Amino acid sequence: PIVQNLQGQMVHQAISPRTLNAWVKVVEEKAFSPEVIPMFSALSEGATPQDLNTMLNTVGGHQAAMQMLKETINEEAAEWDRLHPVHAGPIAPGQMREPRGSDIAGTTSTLQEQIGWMTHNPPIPVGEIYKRWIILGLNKIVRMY
Ligand SMILES: Cc1ccc(NC(=O)NCCSCc2ccc(CN(C)C)o2)cc1Cl
Ligand SMILES: [Cl-]
Ligand SMILES: [Zn+2]
Ligand SMILES: [Zn+2]
Repeated sequence: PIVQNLQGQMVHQAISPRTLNAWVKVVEEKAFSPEVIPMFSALSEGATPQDLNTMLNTVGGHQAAMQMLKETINEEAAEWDRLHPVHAGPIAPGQMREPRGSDIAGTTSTLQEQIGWMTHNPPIPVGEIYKRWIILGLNKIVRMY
């Protein structure tokens, strides 16, 4: 995740193993319950897309639900691309590129790119956008029970 230190410096840290442990244990108990969503949010403050994928990777023990979640993510990514069809290059040299859907979902962007977006002034909040997609997916599943 990205944390803000006392001088206002944004600092990246790898995801905590204790956070992953808690997430797995949560999901063991509340997998198809509405509580899984606020628990996911509670455990992903400042998360990068890479962090979120690491979290999802740890609970990949149920195809039907994870398959549903991945389908929702792909749907939301396609929708992003429809609203933001990316350009061949950035506006000028030195500028970051605008993220595609797969950049937001962390499959075609590097951690360094994610950090660059998230620590931009103001932030290009790719972790929060991805979180929204994941939450839409989790909501589908709890309805799917
Ligand atoms: C969102 C999410 C929620 C949960 C999980 N994992 C798990 O549920 N593992 C335990 C498996 S339950 C077993 C199960 C399969 C089907 C049914 C219900 N049928 C009888 C309708 O009952 C992963 C994600 Cl990604
Ligand atoms: Cl990376
Ligand atoms: Zn452009
Ligand atoms: Zn800028």
